[PDB]
Amino acid sequence: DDFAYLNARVRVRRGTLLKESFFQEALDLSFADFLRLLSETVYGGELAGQGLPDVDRAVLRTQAKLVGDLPRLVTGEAREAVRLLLLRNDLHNLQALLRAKATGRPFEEVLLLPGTLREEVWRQAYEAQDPAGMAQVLAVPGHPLARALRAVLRETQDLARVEALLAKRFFEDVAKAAKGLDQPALRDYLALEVDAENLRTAFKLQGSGLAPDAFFLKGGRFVDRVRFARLMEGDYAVLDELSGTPFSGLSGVRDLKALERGLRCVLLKEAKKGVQDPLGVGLVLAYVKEREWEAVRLRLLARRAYFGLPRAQVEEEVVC
Amino acid sequence: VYNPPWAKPFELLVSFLNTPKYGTFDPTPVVPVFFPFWFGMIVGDIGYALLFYLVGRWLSGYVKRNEPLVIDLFALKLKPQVIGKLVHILNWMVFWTVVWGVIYGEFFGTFLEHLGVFGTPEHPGLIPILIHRIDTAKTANLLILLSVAFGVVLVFFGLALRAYLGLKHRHMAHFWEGVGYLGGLVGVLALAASYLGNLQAGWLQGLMYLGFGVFLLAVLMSRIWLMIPEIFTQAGHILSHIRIYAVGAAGGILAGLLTDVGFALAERLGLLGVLLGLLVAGVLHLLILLLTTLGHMLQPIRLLWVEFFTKFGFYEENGRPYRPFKSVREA
Amino acid sequence: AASGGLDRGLIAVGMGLAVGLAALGTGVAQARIGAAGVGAIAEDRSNFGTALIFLLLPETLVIFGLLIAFILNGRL
Amino acid sequence: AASGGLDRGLIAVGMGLAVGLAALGTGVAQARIGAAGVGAIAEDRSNFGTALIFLLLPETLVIFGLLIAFILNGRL
Amino acid sequence: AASGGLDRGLIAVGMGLAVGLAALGTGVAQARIGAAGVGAIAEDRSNFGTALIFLLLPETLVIFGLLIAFILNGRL
Amino acid sequence: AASGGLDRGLIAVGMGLAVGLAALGTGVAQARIGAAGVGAIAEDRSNFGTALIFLLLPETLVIFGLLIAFILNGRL
Amino acid sequence: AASGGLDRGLIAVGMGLAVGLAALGTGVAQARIGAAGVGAIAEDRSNFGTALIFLLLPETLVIFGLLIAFILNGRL
Amino acid sequence: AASGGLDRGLIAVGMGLAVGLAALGTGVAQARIGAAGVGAIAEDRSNFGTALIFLLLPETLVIFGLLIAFILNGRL
Amino acid sequence: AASGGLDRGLIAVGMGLAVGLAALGTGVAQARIGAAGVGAIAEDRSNFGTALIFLLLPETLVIFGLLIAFILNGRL
Amino acid sequence: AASGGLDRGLIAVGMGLAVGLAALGTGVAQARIGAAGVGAIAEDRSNFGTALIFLLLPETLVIFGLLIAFILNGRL
Amino acid sequence: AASGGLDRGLIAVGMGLAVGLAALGTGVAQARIGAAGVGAIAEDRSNFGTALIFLLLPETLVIFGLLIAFILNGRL
Amino acid sequence: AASGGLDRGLIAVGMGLAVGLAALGTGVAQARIGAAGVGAIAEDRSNFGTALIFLLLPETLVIFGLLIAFILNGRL
Amino acid sequence: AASGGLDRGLIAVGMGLAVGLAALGTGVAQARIGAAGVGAIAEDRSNFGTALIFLLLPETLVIFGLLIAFILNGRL
Amino acid sequence: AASGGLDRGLIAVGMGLAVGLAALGTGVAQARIGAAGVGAIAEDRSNFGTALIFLLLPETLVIFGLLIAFILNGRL
Repeated sequence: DDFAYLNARVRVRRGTLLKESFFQEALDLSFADFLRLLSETVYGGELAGQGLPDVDRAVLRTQAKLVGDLPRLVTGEAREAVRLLLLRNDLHNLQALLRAKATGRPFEEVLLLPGTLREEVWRQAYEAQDPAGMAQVLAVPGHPLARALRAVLRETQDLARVEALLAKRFFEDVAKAAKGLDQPALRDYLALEVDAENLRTAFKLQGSGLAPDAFFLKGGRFVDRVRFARLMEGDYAVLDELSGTPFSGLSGVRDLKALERGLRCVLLKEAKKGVQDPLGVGLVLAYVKEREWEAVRLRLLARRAYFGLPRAQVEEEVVC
Repeated sequence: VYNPPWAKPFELLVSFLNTPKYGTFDPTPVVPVFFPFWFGMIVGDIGYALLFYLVGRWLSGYVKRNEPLVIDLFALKLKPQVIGKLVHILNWMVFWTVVWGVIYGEFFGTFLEHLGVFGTPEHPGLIPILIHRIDTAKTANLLILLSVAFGVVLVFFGLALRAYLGLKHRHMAHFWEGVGYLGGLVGVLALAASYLGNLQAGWLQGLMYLGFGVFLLAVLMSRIWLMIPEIFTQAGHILSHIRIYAVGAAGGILAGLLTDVGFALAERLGLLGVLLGLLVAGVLHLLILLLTTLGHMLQPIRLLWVEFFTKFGFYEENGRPYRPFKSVREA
Repeated sequence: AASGGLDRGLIAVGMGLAVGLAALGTGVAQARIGAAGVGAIAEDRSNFGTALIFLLLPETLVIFGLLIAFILNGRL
Repeated sequence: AASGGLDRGLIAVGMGLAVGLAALGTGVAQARIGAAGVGAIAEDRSNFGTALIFLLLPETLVIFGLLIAFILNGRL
Repeated sequence: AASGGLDRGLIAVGMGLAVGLAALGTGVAQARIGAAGVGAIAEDRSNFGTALIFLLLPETLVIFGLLIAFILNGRL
Repeated sequence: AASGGLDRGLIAVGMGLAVGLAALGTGVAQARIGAAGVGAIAEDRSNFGTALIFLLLPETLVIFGLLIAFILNGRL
Repeated sequence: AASGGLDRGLIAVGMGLAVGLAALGTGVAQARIGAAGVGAIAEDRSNFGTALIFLLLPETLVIFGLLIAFILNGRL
Repeated sequence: AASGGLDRGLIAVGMGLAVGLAALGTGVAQARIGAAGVGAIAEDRSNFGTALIFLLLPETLVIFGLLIAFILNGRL
Repeated sequence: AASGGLDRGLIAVGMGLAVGLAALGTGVAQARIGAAGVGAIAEDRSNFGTALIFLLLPETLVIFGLLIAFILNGRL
Repeated sequence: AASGGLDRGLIAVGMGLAVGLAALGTGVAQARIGAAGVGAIAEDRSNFGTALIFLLLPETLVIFGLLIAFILNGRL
Repeated sequence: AASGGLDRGLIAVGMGLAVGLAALGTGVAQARIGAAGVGAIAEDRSNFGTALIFLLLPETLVIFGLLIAFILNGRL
Repeated sequence: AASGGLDRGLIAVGMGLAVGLAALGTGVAQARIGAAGVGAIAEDRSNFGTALIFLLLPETLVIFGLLIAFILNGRL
Repeated sequence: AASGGLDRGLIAVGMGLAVGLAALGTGVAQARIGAAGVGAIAEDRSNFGTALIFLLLPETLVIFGLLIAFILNGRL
Repeated sequence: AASGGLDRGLIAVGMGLAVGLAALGTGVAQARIGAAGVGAIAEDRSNFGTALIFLLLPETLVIFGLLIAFILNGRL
């Protein structure tokens, strides 16, 4: 056993969190007040001062310290889990890098998030020449993403496919690793995470009109291949088969935006459940998720003030 | 670009002596240091040690009778071929390993044959080494105590080299550390001796202990050293030499005593027919024997590594130029 | 002093088992919750009422043995 | 207490195990379940009585031993 | 009491073992399941009725010893 | 049993362990598997039955023994 | 059997440990697999015949003890 | 054989320990691998030869007990 | 004390379980709660008071045996 | 002999434990490792040789039990 | 001497257990905190003076056994 | 056969335990670490020796058990 | 040591407990702190010293056993 | 050799714990630290010597028990 140490610290970190009324207040504020308001709250303590970019950058940097260095600090299951989150940031970074490399668009042109894998690794990764080499750079830290690339490489070594098939392959990989990781809530969440991803994937790629089979992500349980197929045909009645599911507000939805809105919140309510997680990481995950939802909002509301946008413009999107 | 056995891998280590880093002496020693004991854990018998030649003869002759092997010099393989050509230096040492190893088995069968020495037959109608008796506590005791000695050599060899470390790399810190621990030693020898002789010291040289304990801490104190506590842990190490050697004997000995239940007996009581009803098992025992012996040798080197990578003569150690010892000694 | 019998000797064993097994049990009971509490304190006096009352509960297990031990002993 | 008893030594043995074994079992039972009880502060305000009830339950086991002890006892 | 009462003691020892061994088992059974239990209230308040189904179960094992003592009984 | 012969008390003693140890095993078995149970109702309402019948399985070790205890019951 | 024989009491202990020890091992075994079990069933009733062949294994351990209990006995 | 000595009664006792303890070793071994097992219908139908040998492996422990028992009654 | 009266050793032994078992319990208990505490300290200089105030609780377990020892000892 | 020395019974009790203890250690060694492979093995059919070779070293323990058991056999 | 009392044996026996059992409790207490420590200095260089006092405590559990050792066996 | 008194059985008994406990220890040491070992192979056929190199170290214990057993032997 | 006489055996008993238990207690303490340690080498390269320094504190436990065992010795 | 005086059995029996307890303690000790290393090796080849030595460290603990086992025989 032992999440004790994690748990106490994170609870201390949870102290820096804001009132709901912040997000409400923000609805009507000016930019100067926006700056003041953020600067008085925890991302604000590295706020780069005046201006919208300062906000975005602060949000990133604040998460960089509060989340980004967490996985290292022993290496039990949970520690791996934190590693997975930060690894998603890496995965994007990698994709971007791949594209940069691929598109004849040099080293300079990429900038990346915090993660388990960090600047120097990336710098090497870019600076690795061959697609074989890139995957081998990934072998430097050793990750299911590492594994995913090497596996992806066997057939093909060029960006677009590599990425597509990788993403699919990767999510399959995460799933297995996750079967080996044994928080029941996360196990359920993974299946649902799979499902959510399918719903949105199906949604964006609907009107391709194609088979479910080309990109049916797997581990669905409010979803299966047929539903996927159906939705891809245009069919929102797939969403209307939602009935008693966690995803229940997605019924009556027709558009992707609204779909996403519902999803983000559904996943959020579930994500918030893990609170006083015994092994901490329900709670840590939740703390993270909330920080996101908060973070997103800081930025939204920031734009709203900054550009002098209507209240009604964010009013939709600040509520879960 | 734009004697002979003893010389052969060592000859290649002469060059590796010559790579510098410091005035303290460099990697090389390992290969000539290992050999007698390396071979000398192997202390078998007709069915244990003494058939391992056939395998060596399958590295210079080969096999036919199952699937495939053709020439070990041409090292064709299931997993890197290449290596097999390279490790001819090792092929020599292995052919030698078995040959000498067989021989301390044959030392063993002096004392597990001959009717005056033990109740054992000189050469019977069954097979040598027949109703085994080195197991017997008193006989055994000697073989155990035999193991102890090689461990003593190692205590000296390592700390002496530390005193050389500071001597020739010039660090007083290293010098005093390596030297200083020997200040303790006379008293350590006292404490063992009072039980080893049951008497000698520890109450004789135990008055000398009272002065021996201070001498230690003098130059450990000259470095100042808040880093005193460690000296307990050093006490674990001595005993370790014994234990590792002890097992190298004991597991060895056990192995030879397993040929009783391999080839003199294992169902009924094994005479010359039920004996060969044990031969149903007998062929098997060879392959089982093969498995374990891979295990055995690695304790020595582990043992050696305790000393080496306490930087007692070696500048590979946790990295540092020169490369993993695994790779190093083989030429 | 004393110079008693077998009766005292058996009861001393079970006197020990009752308290010891329970004492250990309370400690384990305490270990999971006790670890759990701590963040709440840093944050909250509002949770101080919880912390103070909550931790207490397992502890009854020890008491049963000790009351039986008080009546038994003095001639144990 | 008092005079010994060879018979008493036999009665005494099975008495202790009931009390002891259960006491250990209750403590472990409480630690994990107890851990669910701190969790309750998170889950609901509605649940708070439950958080207590959950913490409460195991302790009965030791007591089962004590009634069997009551018949065995009186042999002091 | 006295010797030649050792049999009444022998039946007394074996009564205890049934009760103690099971009791330890009951506590462990309770520990994981009680920890689990909180999730049901969230899932449904009706599943609190399920939570009610959750709690009981291991303790029957102890009951088996008393019935067995009973079918025999009182020859002690 | 009687207050008489020791042996019947012994045969009963070693019987008691049979039930007690099997019970101890049942309790651990029940603790992990039972815990798994809170999800099951969620997993399906139909699966609430699967989970419950599944949970049953370790518990068998004791039951054959009561039948057996009865075939014994009289031979002492 | 009244005061049953000297053989009969000794064998009666040593048979019991055979079943009991094996049983404890069975319980731990069942706990891990049972915990594991729950998703597969959820996915398929259909696999259940295979599943019926998979699940089985730990239960044998107790049976061996019973066999030991039968062979010694038959001696009253 | 016969209704025999305490010494013989002791060899009869010990026949059981051999069997109970090894059986427990088999169960724990089976338990971890069994837990992994549940995936397999999902994992790889291909593994049916692998699954068939893997589950088999711990089981060697029990056989050792029967032989030592087999000789014991032949040397009662 | 020495080779003398039968009782004093007999009373002395059973005392020990209380102290030892509970002492073991204190260490484990301290180890989880303590494990939580250090992170609160690590971050927070302010928590050096909170942490100290929490840390204490398990040590009582040890004490129960020792009090039982204070009155008991000297019958020796 | 067949009703030989006092010794034979004393040793005969302990005999089973040798077989058992080793059996238990091997089983645990097997359990974690057997599980550990499982995707990698599934994938590498070639590795049907690799796994087949990998497992062996703890298994040596069982054989040790036979070594002590034979030396025991001949003094029985 | 040439015989040591049953009384001498009793004082002699428990003393080692007192120190050993408690020692395990200290070791585990140290183990979690020490491990926790490894992150804690590394980042918190600031914690190091505090840390240097902070860790120390658990060893006292052994000492109690030792005081109990001081009385027990000088009379042997 | 060869025999003695009560004394030979005592030496024989404690000898086995030395041997048993270490084997048990060997299995546990190897199981966590062994489980840990695997990845290097999985990934790397070239690296394969390191995983093998990991397994050995606890097995030395079994031999220490032999060493102590041997001195007890030969005087048996 | 020595030949016949109960006493050397009584002193010998507690000598063993002292060494075995303590030696074990130190190892467990080393085991968590050591486990954290593998990171330390990274954490700073400097922190390699820190990890080394950490290990010392549990290690005292073994030494304690040796002193009390010594106290039993020296008695001829 | 053969049969002994009163002494031999006590030391010989008791011998097994000295060796067994430390050896077992080392194996578990090894199981966490040993487990910890492997991720580190793969990643950080440089740290490997340290890891290798980590596995060594508990093993001294064992050596002392065997040493105590030798001394007991030495004036015997």
